[PDB]
Amino acid sequence: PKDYDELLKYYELHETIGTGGFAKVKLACHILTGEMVAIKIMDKNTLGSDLPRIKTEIEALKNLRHQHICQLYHVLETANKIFMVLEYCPGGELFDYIISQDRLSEEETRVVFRQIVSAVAYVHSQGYAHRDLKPENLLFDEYHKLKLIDFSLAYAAPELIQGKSYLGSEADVWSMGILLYVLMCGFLPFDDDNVMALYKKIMRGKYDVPKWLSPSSILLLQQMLQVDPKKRISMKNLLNHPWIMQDYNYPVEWQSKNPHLDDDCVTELSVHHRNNRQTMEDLISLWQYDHLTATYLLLLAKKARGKPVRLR
Ligand SMILES: CCNC(=O)C#Cc1ccc2c(c1)NC(=O)/C2=C(\Nc1ccc(CN(C)C)cc1)c1ccccc1
Repeated sequence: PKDYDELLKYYELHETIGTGGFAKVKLACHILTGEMVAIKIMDKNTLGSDLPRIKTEIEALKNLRHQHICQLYHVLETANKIFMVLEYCPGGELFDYIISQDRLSEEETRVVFRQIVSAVAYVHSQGYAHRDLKPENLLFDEYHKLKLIDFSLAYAAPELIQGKSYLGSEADVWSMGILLYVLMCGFLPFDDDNVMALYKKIMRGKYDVPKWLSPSSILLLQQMLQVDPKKRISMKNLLNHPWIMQDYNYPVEWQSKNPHLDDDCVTELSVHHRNNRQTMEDLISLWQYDHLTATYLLLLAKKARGKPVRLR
């Protein structure tokens, strides 16, 4: 209805995949590269008074450039809509994975968990928090690598639950502790059939420790699942934790391996736009999160996954 016209120059829309909170999520294809993307759609009239909060939050997400975070490619604002185009993760949720395998071994949990820690550390290093860590918000890519999305009650920290002020970073550590327990046990540490009983169990902080957990596992859970947020392990101490280090002998590399422009991607854009190299480089370097940014980031992802850097 005219809000979709600009978008439909660049993307072919596939199926809705998520009628989430404030935003519809559609699957789509970027025409020029033929790459699948996820498109978050919001209506500006129903955001109303929140429209500035969101526009500002969108600017924070532009800086989230990290191998274990789903990347933002394109922001398009029309008269009535905001469209956000995001990195597609075909592998589905970690939630699905844990159900299929029942529970992960300590060794496999460790591989999974270092990736989460990696991304969460990066987020906190930029002065942000995720605030909603759970297996539904962690996706696998085609190489079985984890990507964080969506910047529930079972994973929420005691202070958050009481409606007190809370530090995002501290709440993220509690939530990762619940994630850790779920990965290794195959079930929640705190569960109940009504909200009040659940809230109470979370506040009391007592949970069962299954007899298959290693002493090292038990200890790391005890450092993360501390009802008093002050008593919780710091990010610093988590990246170099003994359990984290087991079978690896180096700490979690959390800093972004993502950049300087990639010469193959620039070449292919210069060819397509019939430009000099230096002209394309200047234009890409504006980083407007327009169609050019989108195409560039999608070629950079074809490269990163070994594919050829080509436009149609
Ligand atoms: C900038 C920081 N990042 C963000 O804020 C973000 C994000 C975000 C959110 C969601 C997705 C994403 C990125 N990429 C994706 O591929 C997403 C979805 N993929 C997805 C859906 C269905 C199947 C199942 N198929 C078989 C239909 C697979 C895959 C997805 C959509 C809705 C719910 C769960 C996942």
